[PDB]
Amino acid sequence: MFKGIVQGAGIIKKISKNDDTQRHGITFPKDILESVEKGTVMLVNGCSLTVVRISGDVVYFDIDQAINTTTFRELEVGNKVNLEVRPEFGSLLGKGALTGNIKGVATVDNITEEEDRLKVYIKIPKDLLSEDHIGINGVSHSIEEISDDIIFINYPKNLSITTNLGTLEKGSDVNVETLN
Ligand SMILES: Cc1nc2c(=O)[nH]c(=O)nc-2n(C[C@H](O)[C@H](O)[C@H](O)CO)c1C
Repeated sequence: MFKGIVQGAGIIKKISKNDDTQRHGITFPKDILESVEKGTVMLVNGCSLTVVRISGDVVYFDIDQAINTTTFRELEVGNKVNLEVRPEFGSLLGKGALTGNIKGVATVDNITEEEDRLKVYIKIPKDLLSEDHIGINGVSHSIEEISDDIIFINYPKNLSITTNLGTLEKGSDVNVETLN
């Protein structure tokens, strides 16, 4: 179990397209890089993945099992991914605890920045509640409202800074974890 609190951003450095599989090499920030090793299972954009290789600051993952239910297949070199390593000495399982099991891909309907808030409206596709949390790209937060097929999450603006939520646009695909 993870908290859905993103600890840093990685930047995709390389992608190997073999694609019912892809290998992503992601540049990690020093503090995260030094806590991981081959075999580390951690969350990348909310998705549980295993470190295959580390060379200097580039941490590699093979996306295979996850390839059909996540955004990785369509990511590009330079893109920013959310990173979270499991709690070191345990945690109290809330609430919005994440498993890293991504239920599927959804799409940003609308984004508005106003009043110290990042308001994010996500359209949930047919084949994929409002008192629950939801994980989006590994960010766990309470749902604000649901209207039709669209879920409204009202994030504090600081999450714009510390996660890739602040790069999202109308039409951006995201990894959704429902809980549960
Ligand atoms: C531990 C783990 N490692 C990987 C991995 O290295 N590569 C991969 O593609 N999938 C892994 N998985 C499974 C994914 O977390 C799971 O397939 C997705 O969350 C489903 O959307 C898991 C659970």
